[PDB]
Amino acid sequence: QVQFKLVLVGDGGTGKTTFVKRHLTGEFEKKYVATLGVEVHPLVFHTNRGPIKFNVWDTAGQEKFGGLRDGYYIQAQCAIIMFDVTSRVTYKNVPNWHRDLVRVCENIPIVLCGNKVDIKDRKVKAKSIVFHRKKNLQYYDISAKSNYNFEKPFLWLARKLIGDPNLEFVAM
Amino acid sequence: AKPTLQLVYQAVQALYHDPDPSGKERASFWLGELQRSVHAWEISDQLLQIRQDVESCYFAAQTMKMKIQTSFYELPTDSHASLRDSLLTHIQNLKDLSPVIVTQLALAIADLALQMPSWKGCVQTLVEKYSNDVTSLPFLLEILTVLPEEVHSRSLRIGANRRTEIIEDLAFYSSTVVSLLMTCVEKAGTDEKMLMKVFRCLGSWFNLGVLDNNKLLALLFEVLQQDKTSSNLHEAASDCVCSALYAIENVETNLPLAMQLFQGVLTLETAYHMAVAREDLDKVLNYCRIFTELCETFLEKIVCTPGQGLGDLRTLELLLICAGHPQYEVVEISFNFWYRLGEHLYKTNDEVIHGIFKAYIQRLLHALARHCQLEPDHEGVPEETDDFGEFRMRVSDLVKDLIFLIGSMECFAQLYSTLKEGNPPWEVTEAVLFIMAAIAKSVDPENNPTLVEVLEGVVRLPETVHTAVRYTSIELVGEMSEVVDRNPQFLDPVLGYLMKGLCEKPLASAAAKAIHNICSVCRDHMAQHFNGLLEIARSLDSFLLSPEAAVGLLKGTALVLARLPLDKITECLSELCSVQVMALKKLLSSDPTVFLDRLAVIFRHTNPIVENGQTHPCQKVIQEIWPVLSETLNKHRADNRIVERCCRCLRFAVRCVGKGSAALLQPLVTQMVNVYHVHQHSCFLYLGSILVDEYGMEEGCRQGLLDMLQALCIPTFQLLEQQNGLQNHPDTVDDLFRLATRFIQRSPVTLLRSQVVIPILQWAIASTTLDHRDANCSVMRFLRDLIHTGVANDHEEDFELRKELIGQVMNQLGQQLVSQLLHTCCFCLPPYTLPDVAEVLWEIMQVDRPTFCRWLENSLKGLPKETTVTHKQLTDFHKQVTSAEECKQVCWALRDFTRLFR
Ligand SMILES: Nc1nc2c(ncn2[C@@H]2O[C@H](COP(=O)(O)OP(=O)(O)OP(=O)(O)O)[C@@H](O)[C@H]2O)c(=O)[nH]1
Ligand SMILES: [Mg+2]
Repeated sequence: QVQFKLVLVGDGGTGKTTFVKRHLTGEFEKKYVATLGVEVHPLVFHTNRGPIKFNVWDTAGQEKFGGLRDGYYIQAQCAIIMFDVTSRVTYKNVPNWHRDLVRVCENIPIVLCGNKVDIKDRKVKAKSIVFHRKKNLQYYDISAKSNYNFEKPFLWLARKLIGDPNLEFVAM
Repeated sequence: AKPTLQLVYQAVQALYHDPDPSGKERASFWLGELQRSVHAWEISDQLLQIRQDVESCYFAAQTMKMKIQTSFYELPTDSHASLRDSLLTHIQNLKDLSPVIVTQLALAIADLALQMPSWKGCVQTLVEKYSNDVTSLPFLLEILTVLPEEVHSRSLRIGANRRTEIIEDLAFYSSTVVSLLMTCVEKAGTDEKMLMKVFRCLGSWFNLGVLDNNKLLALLFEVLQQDKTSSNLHEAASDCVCSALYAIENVETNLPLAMQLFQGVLTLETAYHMAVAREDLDKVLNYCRIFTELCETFLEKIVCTPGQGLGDLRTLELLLICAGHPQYEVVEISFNFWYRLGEHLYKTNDEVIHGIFKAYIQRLLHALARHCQLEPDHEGVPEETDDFGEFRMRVSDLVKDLIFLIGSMECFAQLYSTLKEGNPPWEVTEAVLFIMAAIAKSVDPENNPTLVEVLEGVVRLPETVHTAVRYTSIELVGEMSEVVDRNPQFLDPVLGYLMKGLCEKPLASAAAKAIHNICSVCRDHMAQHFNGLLEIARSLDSFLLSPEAAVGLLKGTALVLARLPLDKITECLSELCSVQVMALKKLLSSDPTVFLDRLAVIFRHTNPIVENGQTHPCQKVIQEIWPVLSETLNKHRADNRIVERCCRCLRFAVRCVGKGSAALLQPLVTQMVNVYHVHQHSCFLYLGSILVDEYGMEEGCRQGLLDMLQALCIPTFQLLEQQNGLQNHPDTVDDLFRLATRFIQRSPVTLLRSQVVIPILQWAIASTTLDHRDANCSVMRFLRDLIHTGVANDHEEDFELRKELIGQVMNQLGQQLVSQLLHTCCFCLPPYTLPDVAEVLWEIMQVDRPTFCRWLENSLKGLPKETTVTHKQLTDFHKQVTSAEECKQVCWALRDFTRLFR
């Protein structure tokens, strides 16, 4: 089966595990249980050409439970950087994660995901992000709570990775 | 203990190649605690000495780097010398294996260099040792590239002042690095992978630049000037230039440099035109990024001194030349600059400056207007969710902002003028309509003679016209609801145009938004067309909409409904909810969420102005609705989400009717308690808090509500009593204390005199430690209000009772509360709570200050100081807090005291 290694990265409590565990058919996890090291989750996406499989390495965001930080990043073919739009601290640390990824993965395609865009008083606005100026980089507003643009990062990455810009998602 | 090497190899292999996620996780944990120990120095060294593959070496190098930064204090001083030599050896042998290993080793060397004072010495020695040898230059440049980056690193473990005095050194070594790089182009230099490294290094060193111009910039721009240049090197150079420009913007910085970068970028116009001519998109993008950086770097000097030095408007000219490129991703960049410019210009109130920039803005909008055009090849409506759609939305936002710097009316007019005299194809028409839709609501009303000419023009355009045009036109019509409102005669023709479009699938979503808006604006004029709105409600499922759109239609319908004569509101609302009711009854026998929400919105936005009777007009519907919701709630009792939506519906219904649901009350409460005992859906606790918000004041309800609370608290406590019962189920905490707060708000005595106040208070104290923000906010708010009710509303009858009741509930658990709060502030939670905790502590003081003093003393007595807080910081804290005459003081004290424990 056609599959890719995706390293999911971002500050603690930004909603990585919730995101992945939302994609794995389930409720909206209200609890915040910090990830220890990494949790690998297979995500299958049906396309007009067949099923793709993203092996999502959901890594920890907190320094205290990071584990093998860069140790997970090798062999990775793509990545998702996530942060909280209601916490500029998590947005400020994006280029650090970015540099962390780049130092191991030269120039893989990467999507920046501005999570929690359902919460009022958005401190980090979409019209401020200049992260995705480059070709291999993308940005998306997402909501693990309302499933807003939740499939889009994977579609963009899938398009970039397979090489078909007209790739589509189907069901199921 | 130390493991065997091949076991480590098993673990690495397993980590990187075991298809089973569990196995990967096991390996990750094992290798996790293989690091973190004392032995992985030796292990990683051994793994580096052996070379079976890239992965073991990578893990080893990464471990080394990780270990010298996660555990440097276990290192005996005199031995350090041997490590530097090791890393220098490894990186000397694993040179041409894989750059990731070299990178990890480079990181290791740098991180080691920064936090050991072998004064200085590392940079100059590394250079003087590895400079002449060319085959070593690649990893030498790597190190030098990563040294400034690791200064502001997260993993590093060093004092705050140390960074500032470390940064002072790199600024010293700057020149030497520049010389090295200038020497690195002499040898080699005819190799792109070398120049790219040179540019990366140069780029990552600009933040420390103090002077020097010289040949490196000239080369940097020459590379960008030449057409022969490859994409990679082009990107490298571009990034370098951008990094320089960005490095400048913060500091003033040094105009002799800025001038050189300015003219430097200015020389690139010809190369840009070349890049465009050959249709080399990469280079065009890079160039646009450079120009955008240039403009955004010198923004203030552009706006404050238009056409002077760094205020040369050739920059905007370059950006507008970029704006002229057919590709959208190109001009997608620089939107931020235009945003910033628009912002600054909004701040400014100057006629000449606006006059100066207005032209550039107009040109921009012209370009962006051209950009929103689809292909003539395009067929079907334009999808909002596609990338080009996103771009179009971004353009819409930007132009929606900027139009104040021109005439909204003027722009709208001259936009409409385009259609009149072309006459354009459908793509242009659609684009113009799209931009007009994004400006319509900003236009001056008294310009209505044009508007009505547009509206009337886009209401009677034929069906045969391209579907995209009709779609966008529908959106436009939707955006002119005010114009429709101020000219009533247009209402019936417009609706007829929207309803038609509602029956066509690919337009249905649009028409749904237009009708919603109108219904919300022409709220009073829609009284005649209500019967039509009901038929739209009966037929909502025939129009294949998104849930949101249908919900929108019903919302509008409700808003219109809320303004009908009082004697008809009941009838209409009844026949309105009847739809959802029948739909729900039908589903047995499958998700009922949609109709639940559809009911919810109706009840949410149906707020008729009524001088209270009794009776409320909407009270004759909850009767007809209750059995269905009850049944629905009983069926899908296990599905938290569906139960949540049902409780939401009930919530809005209650808040809609008000106190007129005393009959609905007891069955609902009974079912709540009955179901909650089986499935602890937190939404039940929230719902419960709303009833309290409506009936807490009513005598005769208080007892039943208390009984409800006591009934709900048992399984709640049982739920939270489990292992990690607070870490999990934080919404339970939140909603529990929401309910408790509402009790404290509407009915303090009833709770204060019950037997659940103490365990709830205990659970609050316990819940203080939870790292979850909504929950914590709820808990702290509850504590605040709970303590506050003992010193609130003295004028009120139950004050004395409440006062001593709180006194009793303070006699116990008070000390505990204070101590727990202090511990939580110091050790558990981040600073965002210190205000909330301060508000609690402040309330405790106003209840009984002299006892609070001793409580705080005792709390401070039992506080661990080590891992050291001194006297006169405990004393000053205690004094600051206890002598405070405002919560802000307590907060500041808490901050000052909290900072000590980091
Ligand atoms: N409102 C809202 N809250 C969210 C959203 N996504 C996550 N959250 C909340 O934020 C918390 C994030 O938890 P996690 O997803 O486990 O955090 P993480 O990203 O995995 O970070 P780690 O500690 O490194 O594992 C959850 O407890 C949610 O309650 C969202 O999209 N909207
Ligand atoms: Mg996680």
